Amino acid sequence: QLQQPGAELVRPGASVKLSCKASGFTFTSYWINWVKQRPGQGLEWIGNIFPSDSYTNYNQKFKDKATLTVDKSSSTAYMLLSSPTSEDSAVYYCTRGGYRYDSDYWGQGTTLTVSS
Amino acid sequence: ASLELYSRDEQRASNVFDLEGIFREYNFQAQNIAGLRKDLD
Amino acid sequence: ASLELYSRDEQRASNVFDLEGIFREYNFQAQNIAGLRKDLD
Amino acid sequence: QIVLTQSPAIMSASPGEKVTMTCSASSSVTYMYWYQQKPGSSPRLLIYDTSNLASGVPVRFSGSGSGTSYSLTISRMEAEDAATYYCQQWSSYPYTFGGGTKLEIK
Amino acid sequence: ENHTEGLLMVFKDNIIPYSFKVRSYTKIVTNILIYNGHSVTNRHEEKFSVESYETDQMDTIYQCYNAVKMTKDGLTRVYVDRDGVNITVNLKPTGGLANGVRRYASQTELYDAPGRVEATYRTRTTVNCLITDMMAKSNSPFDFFVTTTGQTVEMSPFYDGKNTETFHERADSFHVRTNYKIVDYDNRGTNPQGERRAFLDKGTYTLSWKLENRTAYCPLQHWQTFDSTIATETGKSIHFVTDEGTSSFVTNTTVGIELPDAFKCIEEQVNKTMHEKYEAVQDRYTKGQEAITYFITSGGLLLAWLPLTPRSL
Amino acid sequence: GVRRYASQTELYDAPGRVEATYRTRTTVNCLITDMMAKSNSPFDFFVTTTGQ
Amino acid sequence: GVRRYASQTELYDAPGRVEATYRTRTTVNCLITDMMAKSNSPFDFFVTTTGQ
Ligand SMILES: *[C@@H]1O[C@H](CO)[C@@H](O)[C@H](O)[C@H]1NC(C)=O
Repeated sequence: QLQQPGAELVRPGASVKLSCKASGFTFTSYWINWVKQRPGQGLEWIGNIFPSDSYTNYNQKFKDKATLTVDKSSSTAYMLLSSPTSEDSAVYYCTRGGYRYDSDYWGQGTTLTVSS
Repeated sequence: ASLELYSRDEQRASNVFDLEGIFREYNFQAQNIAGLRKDLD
Repeated sequence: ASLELYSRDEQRASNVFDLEGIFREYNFQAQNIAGLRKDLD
Repeated sequence: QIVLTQSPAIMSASPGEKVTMTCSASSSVTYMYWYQQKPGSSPRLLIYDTSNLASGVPVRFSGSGSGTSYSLTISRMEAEDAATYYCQQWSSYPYTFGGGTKLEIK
Repeated sequence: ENHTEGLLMVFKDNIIPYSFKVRSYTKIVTNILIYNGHSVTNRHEEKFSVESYETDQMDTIYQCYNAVKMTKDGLTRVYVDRDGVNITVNLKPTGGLANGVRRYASQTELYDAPGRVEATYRTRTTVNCLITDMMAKSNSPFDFFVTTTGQTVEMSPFYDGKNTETFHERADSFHVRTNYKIVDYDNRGTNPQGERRAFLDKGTYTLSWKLENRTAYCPLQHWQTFDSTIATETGKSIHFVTDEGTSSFVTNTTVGIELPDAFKCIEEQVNKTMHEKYEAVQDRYTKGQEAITYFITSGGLLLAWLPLTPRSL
Repeated sequence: GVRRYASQTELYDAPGRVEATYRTRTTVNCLITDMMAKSNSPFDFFVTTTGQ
Repeated sequence: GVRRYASQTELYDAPGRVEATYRTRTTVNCLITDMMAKSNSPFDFFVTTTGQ
């Protein structure tokens, strides 16, 4: 399973955090990838935190806008957004990677609502 | 003109057994082991 | 005519210490010992 | 940093004819993946390593290619095969996606 | 007064041994059970190989299991680091000598608490994972190859299980995998191109290298190329005299035309060089023949000959 | 290489006591090896194949 | 070859207890060795006679 909660309101200038609960598999043998899907546009990649480690490889331009973290004990990953704006209203998915053909389970997707 | 068939490096590199590689690595491993066996502060 | 005094084999065989013989036999003995020490099935 | 170009944009195809969409890369890539995303749902994996089939994908879907030229072809198109298709690379660390292809029935 | 111009290339014997890259995996277990309660420590260690399922983890994700299982006369012994449980540990780079081998190792046990004394002294168990990258070399007949640290394997590097190459090792130790993905430490998260790797179990460690055909080694090496040689016939020999290098090569046979037998490597090399040189000269010369001709000197040298004729403008 | 002639080892090694006086086993083997040796012009020493 | 200066060993090693706590003996020696070392043109390392 890979479930993500949504229905959140974003206040510009206030940081927001997203959670992606992972269960049913060994959390220290894959990676979590976060992707931003702007409505009406193509998908975009953000970064990939490595559990059992801290190899948070970020995009070429999202350094000032993203922050990844993990709770090995709570088997959960988090996405911290710094100084959100009103132009980033989109849906965020958390995906599982791996060098094995078995599976790469895509998350559900959390909708982000930022307004006045 | 001055020419030669096999240079000094070519004759030196024509040996399968690398004495420098064997002994340098062997001494490095023993020195590291002697550190943990003794007081490694 | 083409002539030479000492061939490549003559210079190679002029060494008392045979590195190939020493290391090949040493590794063979250690590998055999590691078989009986462990599960030799 | 490799940018993927998807020349086909609008299909507007009817059942009966084969449809092929090609993905072009600015540089050489080791493999390529194909994702199908219906509206209001998460994308699903169809083809990996440019020649294999995912789990649950029927025999119809297939593709091939080499270097910087790849494409996917299907045989018997139905109404439910009208969605968006993306090509994603993996070798370069920025996981750059593609433009996407819209398929319509008419 | 029989003279002809042309282009000449000279090839000589190759004495540099064939070289390739290998990688080794091993598991080290140490026992400090002799604590001498009776105050000194007498510890003995041991090393073991790695199985297939674990090698797939190390090569791609750099993770190993800190638990070894053995067997002897139906008795199996299982040890864990710090007497823990089956768990996954990471591998990290380890410093070493400059311009040598590169090692990746896992952390040792957290602590070794003292135990009992006298007969049953304090017993400690530790397990480590090791990865080493080095090079290997082999000679012309391909009977064995030697790694950097000085370990010999009695097998030709080109053996693949169905060839005629020498293989004097144990039969149930060599197996070759196809479409194998191996990635470096710095690029964890990118899929490389699949290849064909060969694995071998030596009891104390494991070795792997990329399999290749025998056409990757060739017994001839280029020495010199000359652009304005002159061929002179003396009735029972041919003299190839060039005034750039101030040398003269004399062949025993007159007809020559001995096509290469096993030195088929140089076909691509000579084809490019002769074609390139002729283009810069074809302004005032035309090729007097279509096929390259090969001779063998009194000494061990091989010559490639392509006669040229001037153009009557 | 070298040619070796050896005798068979012990039939079995049965376990004995434990603790201080652990199980004690004794084995003896006979070995014969044939190799070559080399020596130089002044004849001060010679070296066998295995490196002795 | 090399020249060595060494001190005398212990006078005797009397037997002690047995079983778990077997006889324990302690000896210490002092050693001095003189040899030669060699190094190459770039001067990255040097090797003594005995191979260190
Ligand atoms: C080795 O030769 C076989 C056939 O002779 C060929 O199929 C294979 O591709 C060759 N190996 C490589 C690495 O090209």
